[PDB]
Amino acid sequence: NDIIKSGLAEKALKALILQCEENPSLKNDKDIHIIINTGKKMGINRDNIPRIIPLTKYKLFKPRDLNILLITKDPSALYRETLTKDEHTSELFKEIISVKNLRRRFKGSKLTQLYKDFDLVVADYRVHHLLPEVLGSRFYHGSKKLPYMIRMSKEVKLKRQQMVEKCDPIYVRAQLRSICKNTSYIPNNDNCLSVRVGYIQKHSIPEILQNIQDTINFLTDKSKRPQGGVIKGGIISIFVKTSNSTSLPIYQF
Amino acid sequence: EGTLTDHERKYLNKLIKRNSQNLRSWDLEEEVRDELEDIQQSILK
Amino acid sequence: SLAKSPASTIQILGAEKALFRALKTKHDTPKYGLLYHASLVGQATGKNKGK
Amino acid sequence: KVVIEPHRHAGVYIARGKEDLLVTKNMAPGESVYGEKRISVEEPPTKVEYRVWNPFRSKLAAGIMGGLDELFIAPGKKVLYLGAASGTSVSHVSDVVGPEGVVYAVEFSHRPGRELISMAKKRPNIIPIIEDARHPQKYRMLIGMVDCVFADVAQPDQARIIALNSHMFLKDQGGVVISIKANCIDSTVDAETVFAREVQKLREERIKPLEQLTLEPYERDHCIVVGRYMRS
Amino acid sequence: TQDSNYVRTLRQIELKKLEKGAKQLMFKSSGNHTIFVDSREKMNEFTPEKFFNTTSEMVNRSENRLTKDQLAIMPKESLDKKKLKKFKQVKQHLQRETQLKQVQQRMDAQRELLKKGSKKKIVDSSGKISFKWKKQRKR
RNA sequence: UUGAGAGAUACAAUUUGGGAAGAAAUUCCCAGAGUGUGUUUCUUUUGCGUUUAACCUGAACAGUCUCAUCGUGGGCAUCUUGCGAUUC
RNA sequence: GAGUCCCAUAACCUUUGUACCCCAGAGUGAGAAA
RNA sequence: GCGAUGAUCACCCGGGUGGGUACAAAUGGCAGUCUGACAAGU
Repeated sequence: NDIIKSGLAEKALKALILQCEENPSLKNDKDIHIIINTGKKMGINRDNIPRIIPLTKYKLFKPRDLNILLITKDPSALYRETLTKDEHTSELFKEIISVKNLRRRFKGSKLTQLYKDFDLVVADYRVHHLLPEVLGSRFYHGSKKLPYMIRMSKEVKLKRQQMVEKCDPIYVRAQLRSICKNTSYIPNNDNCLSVRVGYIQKHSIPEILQNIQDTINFLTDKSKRPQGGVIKGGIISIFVKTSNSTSLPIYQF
Repeated sequence: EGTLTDHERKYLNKLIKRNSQNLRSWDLEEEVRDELEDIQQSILK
Repeated sequence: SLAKSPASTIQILGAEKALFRALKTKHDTPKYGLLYHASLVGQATGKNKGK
Repeated sequence: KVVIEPHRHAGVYIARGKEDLLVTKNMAPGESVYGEKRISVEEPPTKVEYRVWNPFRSKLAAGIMGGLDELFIAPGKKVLYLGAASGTSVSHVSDVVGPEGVVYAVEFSHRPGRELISMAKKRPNIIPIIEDARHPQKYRMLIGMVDCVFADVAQPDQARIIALNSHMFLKDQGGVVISIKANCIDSTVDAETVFAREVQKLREERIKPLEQLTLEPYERDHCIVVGRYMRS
Repeated sequence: TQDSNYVRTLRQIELKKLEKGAKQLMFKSSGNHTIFVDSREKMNEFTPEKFFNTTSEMVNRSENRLTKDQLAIMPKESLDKKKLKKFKQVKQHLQRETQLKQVQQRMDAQRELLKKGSKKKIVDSSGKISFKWKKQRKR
């Protein structure tokens, strides 16, 4: 909790929020990111699979706030019908589409239109590895709209047996609520890391500071492996920045 | 003859710790006995 | 000890080297063992010796 | 090297070290009577050969692992072993008594008896008696008074066999050790009920029971009853 | 037939290895040990340490309970871990034996189908398949 | 939500014996029981209803012919991706 | 149906016991003693 | 009171470890003893 106590963190956030108001070029910048300089190489190849960091104290977003796109295994008749009928998930998804239909309908410039319309993309884990070919480069560089893996039902796969295909609406809604409130990170085989911690004009400075400490604790705690505890050997320095603002230091070793 | 003095009942009883100390090395520790007990049941059954 | 052995063992009693090699390498096994030198086996000829 | 250490009961050792086993000194060194592993250790240094005692093969050894308080079998004591099927356990009993003591091995079935005789030649202190234990009067000549009576006979009327032998060849305040198989006596009822009856029958025969021990996991449905023969 | 021969030979070796190893190992006894006392008072005042005349921690050792009068260079942890290894090793022999046993049984069942006779395939609700042979005497 | 009995385990109060270290009280280590509560296993008593239940067996797979085994070709990787075993 | 014909009447490894050995090896080749 | 008929040239603490040659023994190890109902004649 030393980071929150340190005044350096508060002043930088005050400077960052203020100068976004002042500078026109940063007018479209809305999210707050922290840049973490790990001492040693993580050694994890970037799998493009988001890793959720639980933020206990505060919730970044709710499902009702964001455009959510669900990509399902073909055929989507069962999942679309079950989700659209159940009251809990009736109004949860902006659009439900299958992989084959997504590939056929959207190509080229249409992929850019899909990128803008949707704030969050979620996909069945079975079809996640196919998406990089389909969605294109734009979704898969930068990590702003990187798809999230979700599981339709609590059924499990057993070798030499066929999984029963079912859709559990309450489980899907529960996963999506967790995805929105909890921030996410992607491992890479280099020191630098970027994690979203706050949203300008929604989160106060004390809340963003708490989110940062939650991120640091989860990422450093070896007990939380394999999802957490990826930052071995401590953190050399931590910065704060928006998408187009530079790194303002908040901690240095 | 059961004529032990207060000191006699101390030196002899020190030996009890001394030799029993030697045996606990052979006796092996509690944690491993937890695994050994599980392995023993599987083999015996 | 010999009395408690089945008849199959007595047939191949003296050819353990060839038997266990063949068993482990999935090849054909011996068929005479030490009994090959019995007079009756000598009288037989061809495949009849194994029988 | 393996650190053989003394045991509570004289004539018994444990080859403590890495592989710790119950162990007895070999009377006739250089050979094993049923292929048991043999350990030799130099002691000031002269090597003394030792034999492994397998509890799963001998019920008496299962008693040692169970922690029997008192064993009347000890060096320099005469022992009467009833139900000596072979030299599997009698040889170890011969080891414990040592050259000074003697073991009276009693067997009925002829086929294991011939195995017993071939072993007795190696061990001078073992006197093999091939006769029915139900009629002790037949072999009274070959047996002197005995400090302890050990019985592994698996017969329904075993308590009578112990009484006749104990009344005859057991010294006053002598030893009585019995291994009981409840399945032979009564399979319908649980083992504890059967053992209670056997203790009662011994008491009627002027044998005071001292302790009782179940032999699990070495054997299922078995226990060893240790008593003292109080003629008075 | 040769496959059945090969696996059985492997299974026989594992069984013998298991028998030799288990003899080397020593198993701690787990059995009730009752003591008989003639007087009710002797029971109530009974104490294991007094009866065995030994220290309380010394009492709980069934294999070697040494009375006080009798009481009167390798690291232990390395010895302890290596002891666990031997106990695991005999268990691994047992697991290999059962696996070879199951493998042999399935091969033997297949061989019975190759032999002459009239057989009907019966399938249970669980999906297990078995063959029931007609009641015909062999000529 | 019947009665009684035996065992195991979790907790709370309390107690037995052995050892050390202390002038004694007292401190620690070891082994252990019974009491109250809760959970759980088994044994049987009683009240009520009910009279059959399960399995095996007779010439009981196979014209839309059935089955075994060795091969060939293709589908399932958006996964039964297939064990000297039976993926379609 | 099926390798006696690669000595299971055996080879190799380990333990123990007995008896000897710790200089060069196609050994070197004029010193040694005072 | 010399010589070509031949001069010269492992370890550790009196004790224990290390290495080598030969022979004998081991109920010490490798190491586990093939298949199982048809075949031949008119």
